[PDB]
Amino acid sequence: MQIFVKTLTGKTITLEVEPSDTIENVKAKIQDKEGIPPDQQRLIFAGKQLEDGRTLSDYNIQKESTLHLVLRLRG
Amino acid sequence: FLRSLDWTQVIAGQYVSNPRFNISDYFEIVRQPGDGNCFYHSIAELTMPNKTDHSYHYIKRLTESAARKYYQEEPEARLVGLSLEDYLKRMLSDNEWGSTLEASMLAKEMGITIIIWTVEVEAGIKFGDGDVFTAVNLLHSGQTHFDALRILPQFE
Repeated sequence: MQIFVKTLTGKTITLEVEPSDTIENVKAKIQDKEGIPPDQQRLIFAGKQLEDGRTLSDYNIQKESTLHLVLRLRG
Repeated sequence: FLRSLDWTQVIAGQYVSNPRFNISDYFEIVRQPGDGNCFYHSIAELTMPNKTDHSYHYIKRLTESAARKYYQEEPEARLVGLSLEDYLKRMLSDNEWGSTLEASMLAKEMGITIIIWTVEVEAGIKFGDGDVFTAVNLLHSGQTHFDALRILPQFE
């Protein structure tokens, strides 16, 4: 199924996922597609940061839902 | 132009914006030491009078105090995963990197807004509900470094 991700840089991308995909599987797909390393990613939906072990279905994230990506920034 | 910023609330207390501008057109950049404390140096530069290369110790103290009240509830702490005690030991460590985690906690502890401009600007991340004119503005570059920003007088 298709979902959307709005990156930190403001870019809206499409991603092909399954309901049973874990958040980590989804981070990895963002890496494959945009080069953003999974350990910097904070995925947000419905004002909630999503947790690595859980799945899209747990958060009732249905097809065509839009996640927001914010990055952990350090230096 | 600075009034035109479009901030999207993503999660409690945190906003993102994607304006397009030259940092130098609107800000003076106050470079901070290339040690591991640049984040705290930057905060100190913008918050503390008669600031020195040692002033950052105080920001780190406020960060400790902030974590004790906010760390367990901080969404970004989940990427740390550490308990409150192990995180503190590491945070307080010599030359340790600050980050958006500390920024979020400090914003609440100091009662300020902190804006982090990650670079030409790629995006801004705002911690706090204030606007850029009242905010503590930081410049994040190289994915490894923070400097302080001050709005140029003509735009103040």
